[PDB]
Amino acid sequence: EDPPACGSIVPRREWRALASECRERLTRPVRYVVVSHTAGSHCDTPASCAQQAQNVQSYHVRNLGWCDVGYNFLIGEDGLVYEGRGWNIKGAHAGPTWNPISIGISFMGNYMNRVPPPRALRAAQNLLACGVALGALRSNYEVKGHRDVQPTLSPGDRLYEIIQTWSHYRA
Amino acid sequence: EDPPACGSIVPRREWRALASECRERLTRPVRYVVVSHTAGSHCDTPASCAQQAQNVQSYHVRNLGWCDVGYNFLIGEDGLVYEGRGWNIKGAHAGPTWNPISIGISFMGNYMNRVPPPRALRAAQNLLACGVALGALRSNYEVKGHRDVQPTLSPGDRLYEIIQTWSHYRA
Amino acid sequence: EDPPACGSIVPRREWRALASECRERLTRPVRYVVVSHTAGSHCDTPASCAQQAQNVQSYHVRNLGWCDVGYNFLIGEDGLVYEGRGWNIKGAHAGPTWNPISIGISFMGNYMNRVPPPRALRAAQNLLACGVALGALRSNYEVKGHRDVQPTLSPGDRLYEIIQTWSHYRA
Amino acid sequence: EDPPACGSIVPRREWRALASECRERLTRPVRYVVVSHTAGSHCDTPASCAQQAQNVQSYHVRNLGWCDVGYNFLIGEDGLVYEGRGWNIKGAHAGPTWNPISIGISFMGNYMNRVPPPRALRAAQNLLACGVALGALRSNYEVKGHRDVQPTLSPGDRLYEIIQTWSHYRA
Repeated sequence: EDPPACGSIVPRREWRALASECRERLTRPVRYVVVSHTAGSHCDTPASCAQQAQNVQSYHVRNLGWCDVGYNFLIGEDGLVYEGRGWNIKGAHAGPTWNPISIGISFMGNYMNRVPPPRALRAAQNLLACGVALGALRSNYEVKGHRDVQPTLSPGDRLYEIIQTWSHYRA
Repeated sequence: EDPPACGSIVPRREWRALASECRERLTRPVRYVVVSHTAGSHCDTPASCAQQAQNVQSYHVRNLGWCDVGYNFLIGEDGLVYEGRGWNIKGAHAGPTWNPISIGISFMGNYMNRVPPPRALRAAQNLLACGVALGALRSNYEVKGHRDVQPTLSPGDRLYEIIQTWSHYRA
Repeated sequence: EDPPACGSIVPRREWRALASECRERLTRPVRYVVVSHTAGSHCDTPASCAQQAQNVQSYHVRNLGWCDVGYNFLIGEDGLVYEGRGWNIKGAHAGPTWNPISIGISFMGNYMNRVPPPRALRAAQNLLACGVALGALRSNYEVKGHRDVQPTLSPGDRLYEIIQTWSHYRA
Repeated sequence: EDPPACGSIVPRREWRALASECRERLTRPVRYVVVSHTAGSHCDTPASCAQQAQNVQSYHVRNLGWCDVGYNFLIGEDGLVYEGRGWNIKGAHAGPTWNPISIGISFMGNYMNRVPPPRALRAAQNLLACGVALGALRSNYEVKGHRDVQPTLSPGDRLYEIIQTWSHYRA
């Protein structure tokens, strides 16, 4: 019955993604969101960012044999959100104790000592709002950094430092 | 926060806009939404699209002497929505009959023999969703094409073809 | 015509409030209002109510060592509103999830078996109308009982039946 | 190692706890213990209580949408201790400051003008004895009353006077 006003995702078909092989479903609503970086190249145009989208989905599939790209959603510095596993499918991104209960969104780039552009941040913040809108995320959603759920520098020092200032970031 | 789930709009601050000096308030709800095309050059990256937004505004302000870019919102092929006069300051896009009752959104470029990428069309359709969500737009909002309201060759044939598709398009 | 034309709040120095020490800021407009009750003694005179206000303030500041009384506004059965930490400061009234996105207004007294006098109710409704008139509260703001966001019998079975009857009540 | 036999707690599972979604952790050895009361109806048979324990959790997770019942343990007039969020997971019972450094045991009942039966008191002090032996509580933990750290009536008046008596109670 209910769409409260969503957000605009670049379909898999658009960034030319290999078909997903995953069947494991995330149980809806989800309470946690885990933010990370791909520690890969950055892209600032819709065109390069679709390339970036497929290179990451390919390390993940052709080299680690996962069923699809690890994250549920990706984020480009071009201000757009590329669709990964989406809101419904479980997705390898932060350890087995955390993959079944959270959504993983990953900024595409390495923000160890670089900050994402205001558009990247608006992209993500608005995505979560759409999530709450469809009811795929619960309004009590808690945003957690990846370093907060496992021994990794992700999502990078300078973007980590930033997500902490968000309304939903929890201890 | 543009209250609700306000679908990622690039702010005036960000595209380096000149201060609006517009004073007329839009009467709320804006039942009609008129689509047009600047009939100017187009842009596919956000960088090129900032500077394209600037161009449409200086022309409107320095040359025509208007209080600000005539459009409430400008859409780029970079798939982003650029803020102009916004949801409240009234626009200069369809003449006096329509200007005080409709919100006007323009696609950057001339769509006479060119189609806008689905990201542009997505960014537009999703911009109206944040419109309703805000109470800026009646949920039962009616989309008109420029031609429909004025003696004009815009949105451009191609873009006009498409908006007939839209569920909210009107006779 | 249209100015503030807000109701009439008894300011801090009028009831000898110790110096606020709070520095955290609510960002307006505010979307939510959480109705609480003090669960203490009630009062029906400007004199006794200004006394009550102070007790409640001290318990919260020396006993618990907080930076000021916890609520943003206190309603008295005398028919007046006692300025709590006001429209602009983040105040401790309903957990770390709501405190930053809501206004806490406590109805001095205990309302499990007791109804507040019309005065009280109007003092509270008035205060809210006023809050919108000032752009402190979002116009479509929502009212949620204290027990609707935290484990507590607050506001009192009887007051709770009352606020549920409001147009902004929405849980 | 030396058995530490204090365990005589009813598992989350003998009273049918819904699965918890909480994942934040207390650091052992925990220094503080906060005694609260549920302010709800009490129970005195292990059957009527397991119900009550489910009733409380239902409120916390289904209305307030919390990841699980907020207290770490619950005592009943039945003389039994109910596993809540247990010894290692951070509860939600006394606010942002206390939650991280304390355990919240809470008596199931309204002890405003009632005393809890001796068996409940025994079960509680025994429960604490447990914590120290397991190494979960510091050998010299400090008991604090719910109202001593937050604006409320808990642990109930007569029960508040009773704990003020204990040897680990502190200012």
